Amino acid sequence: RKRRRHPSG
Amino acid sequence: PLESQYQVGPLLGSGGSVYSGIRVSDNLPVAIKHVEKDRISDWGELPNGTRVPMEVVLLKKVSSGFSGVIRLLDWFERPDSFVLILERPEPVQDLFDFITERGALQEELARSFFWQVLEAVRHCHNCGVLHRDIKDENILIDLNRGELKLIDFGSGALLKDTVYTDFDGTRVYSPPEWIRYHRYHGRSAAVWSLGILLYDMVCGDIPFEHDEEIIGGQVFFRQRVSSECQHLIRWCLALRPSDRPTFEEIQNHPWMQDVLLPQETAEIHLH
Ligand SMILES: Cc1ccc(/C=C/C(=O)O)cc1
Repeated sequence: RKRRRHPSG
Repeated sequence: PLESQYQVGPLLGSGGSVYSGIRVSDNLPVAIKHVEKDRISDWGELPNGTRVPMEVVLLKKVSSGFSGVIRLLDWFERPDSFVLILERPEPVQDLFDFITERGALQEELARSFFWQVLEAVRHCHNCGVLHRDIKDENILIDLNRGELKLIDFGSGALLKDTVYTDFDGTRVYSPPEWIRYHRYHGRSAAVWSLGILLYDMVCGDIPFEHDEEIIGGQVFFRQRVSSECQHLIRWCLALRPSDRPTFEEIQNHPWMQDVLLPQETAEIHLH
């Protein structure tokens, strides 16, 4: 399954 | 002159903008971070009384000495931006990429990393600084030394004991009291994000993706995780903030005993 980064804000 | 003290090189990343560089004075590897004044939300003042971005204020408060925190080595003001000169370990990989490439970490390695993150956050709090964006993306691994370094204080704040009503960190690491009420206290919110981080290390990805999962209070383990480690994770992710462990209780937890030293960690797991 998709592991992704997450932006801050 | 900033442009005469440092040889500027390749863009390391952005999302301000961070360039690899070398201090001309002694060939020291540095990272050079540019932040546009127009895009700065929180401002502070230093001892000089100069108005600087809060990120600069927080970096100076934690950069005294050696730590698992990135050291601010210098800064410059420009017409429309500030420029920060930071330490650059080499060779380095950030913890997000490391977990992507390796998958779920062995508990022995996650113990060593988590412990080092706890010591770095304790250092921040001792210096009066709340990071507010603890996550694997904001953690560098010095692959030769086995040492972790906390980076990116651009969403942090001075540590206080009263309620916070603003937040600009990463929502999937933010606690349920923020999701539901737009309020949180500093240390217990930090502990929540550390539970998310620990799960991320031993399972290979963060547990929650949507608001309803964050407030839902159910932690499903998708990998084999020891009962002691599951207990610590579930304790850090207690829905009520006052039910979460303190940093002392985390570090006294039975899953945390007999940590590897950084050098042992590099030799067994990183070399
Ligand atoms: C490789 C590297 C990447 C990033 C930093 C610092 C960034 C920050 O404090 O936001 C330092 C080194």
